[PDB]
Amino acid sequence: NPTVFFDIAVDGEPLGRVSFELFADKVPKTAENFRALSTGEKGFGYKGSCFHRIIPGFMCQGGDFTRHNGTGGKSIYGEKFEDENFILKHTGPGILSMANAGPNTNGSQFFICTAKTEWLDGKHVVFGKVKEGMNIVEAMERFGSRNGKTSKKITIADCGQL
Amino acid sequence: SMTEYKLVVVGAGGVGKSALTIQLIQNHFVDEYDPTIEDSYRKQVVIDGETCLLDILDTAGHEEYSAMRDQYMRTGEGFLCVFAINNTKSFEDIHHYREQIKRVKDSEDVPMVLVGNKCDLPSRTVDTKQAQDLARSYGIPFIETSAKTRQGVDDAFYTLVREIRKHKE
Ligand SMILES: CCn1c(-c2cc(N3CCN(C)CC3)cnc2[C@H](C)OC)c2c3cc(ccc31)-c1csc(n1)C[C@H](NC(=O)[C@H]1C[C@@H]1C)C(=O)N1CCC[C@H](N1)C(=O)OCC(C)(C)C2
Ligand SMILES: Nc1nc2c(ncn2[C@@H]2O[C@H](COP(=O)(O)OP(=O)(O)NP(=O)(O)O)[C@@H](O)[C@H]2O)c(=O)[nH]1
Ligand SMILES: [Mg+2]
Repeated sequence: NPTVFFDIAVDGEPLGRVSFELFADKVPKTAENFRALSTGEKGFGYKGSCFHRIIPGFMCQGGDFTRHNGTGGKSIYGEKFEDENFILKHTGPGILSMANAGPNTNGSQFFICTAKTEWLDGKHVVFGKVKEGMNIVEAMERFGSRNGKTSKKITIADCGQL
Repeated sequence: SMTEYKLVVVGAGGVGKSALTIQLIQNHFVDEYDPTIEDSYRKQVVIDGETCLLDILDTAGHEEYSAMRDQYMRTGEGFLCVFAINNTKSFEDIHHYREQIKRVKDSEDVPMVLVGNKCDLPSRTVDTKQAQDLARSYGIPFIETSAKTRQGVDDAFYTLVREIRKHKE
């Protein structure tokens, strides 16, 4: 299982580094998408993109690096790819899971849970977990709101594989 | 002072609730899929020669959260019930949205307008007369709209204001 990192910034000021284990043993295709988008090695990826939806009590969502508004993103396999499996569950804070527009519409958008979100089980593919820096993700909730609109610009200033 | 009207837009996912609302508020058409959590907007308009303030709640059509509509159905004064004319399922969902609004309001008499959206598209599956008949049996107006071309957008929201006004008085 590979490890990737995000260096998070708030209006351009560093907030700190979050690292993720990617569950390549259970969801190899989904993990490889996120790994490659974190390094940028396909010529595009997460670096510079923002967390566009943060809802305190539930999750931080980001990964739209093509439109930067919550409607875009693409995978390394194409704009969309299929749900690989739903083996893993949204068991608590720190779960890393794919956002989607319904069945088999995974792209690059993802979310990090800040609570157990059991009703998402079987509908979003869980593929990783925060390894270090969960308190940084908790700190990103300070800039969210009830409908997810953020009060400051929360960006991935740098990202890569460890 | 200016009268404020609390409008709520409801309907199945992807029928165009936000596209209609953003056409009214911002006069442009969102081509992208941006599924709503919950959004609120303000706009002043002149209707029948008087200025009033529209407070518009754009709601989620996401089918997973159907048990969390009660709070906004309690506070809303009138309801834009939207289906898409190329989606028969969204038309069938209308009855369920209306019943839910009546149940939360505990009233069979709630200001409402039935809205058949996406009338710019050729792939029509819901017949105009079928929606006209359904609206007639509800006792509410029916308007065909397109958020893409702006057809009927002003008329739908203005007609709901007129309905709410008749209910307040
Ligand atoms: C009723 C109000 N509401 C609520 C909600 C639910 C509760 N509960 C309390 C009791 N418990 C037991 C059940 C839930 C409480 N409070 C609220 C909110 C704060 O009240 C305003 C949610 C929600 C989600 C959508 C629409 C309305 C919604 C929605 C609309 S599109 C969607 N989800 C899925 C979303 N697709 C996308 O972005 C697509 C565009 C990209 C490609 C997506 O992949 N992800 C990732 C997973 C999380 C999801 N986003 C999201 O943001 O979830 C928000 C959350 C708050 C977690 C759930
Ligand atoms: N051709 C056409 N497309 C439309 C029209 N209204 C909306 N759409 C398109 O249909 C899709 C869904 O629109 P949207 O307004 O987001 O629907 P919604 O009812 O708000 N969805 P949700 O309940 O998830 O928030 C988008 O691709 C949008 O551009 C219309 O009148 N004509
Ligand atoms: Mg919407």
